[PDB]
Amino acid sequence: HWGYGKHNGPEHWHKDFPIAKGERQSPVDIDTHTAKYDPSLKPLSVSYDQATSLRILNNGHAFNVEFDDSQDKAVLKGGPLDGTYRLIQFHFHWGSLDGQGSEHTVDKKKYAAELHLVHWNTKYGDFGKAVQQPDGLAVLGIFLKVGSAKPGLQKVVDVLDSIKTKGKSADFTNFDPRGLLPESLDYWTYPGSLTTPPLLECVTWIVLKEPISVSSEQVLKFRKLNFNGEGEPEELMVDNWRPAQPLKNRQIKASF
Ligand SMILES: [Hg+2]
Ligand SMILES: [Hg+2]
Ligand SMILES: [Zn+2]
Repeated sequence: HWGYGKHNGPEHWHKDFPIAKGERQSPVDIDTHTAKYDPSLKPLSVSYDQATSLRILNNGHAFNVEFDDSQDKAVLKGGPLDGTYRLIQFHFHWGSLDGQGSEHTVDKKKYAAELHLVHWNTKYGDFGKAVQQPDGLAVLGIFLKVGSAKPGLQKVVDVLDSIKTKGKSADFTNFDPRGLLPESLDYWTYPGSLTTPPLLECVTWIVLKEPISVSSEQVLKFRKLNFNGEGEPEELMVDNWRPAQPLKNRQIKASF
């Protein structure tokens, strides 16, 4: 099935998911000189004090940290959004080398990794219903550069051993996502899509301007994961990123 190799890679996705060549595909290169300052855009409202993480699972293309979204416990509001979006899960995209790994680029610059905090619009009732709407999801994108260690990420780094291969999961309670936010909440926003099949065009992207730094050894542990299931030939989970797509008819707005 789809993956990130030379034979089932992003360049092949269109065959099984024609939307791959759609009008609002993600990710994109953020041209900073062309982005438009929009003064009508409100500050982002991140309310994660009551977040309930549940588990971590290796789904064969990334590792997701899943949260309880049966109530308005960890929500996103404000910015270019309308209403309340509940956090369902967070995951990352990383490279084989520190010079690549992010999906979005800034003036063509690529970061070592990119974090995506996935949220769904509560007037649609469930995640499944949300993906069929134009304003169904909100994804908060955070870049990672290699430098100093990020204290708040080590709990995630330490459990990776436990979910090495596809289909493994581990209890992952009391993880606070607040430890992954940069100091500033300045962002860029545009209408896009999921970056993995089914590539549904139901996402409002919010990409923070300020990256968080992680140590070389923290990113190293990400690179130890496997795309393959247990007892299969080992294939390192590396370069699970989709390259930039054409902006086409869209405008990228800046909150600053
Ligand atoms: Hg997958
Ligand atoms: Hg949609
Ligand atoms: Zn993602």
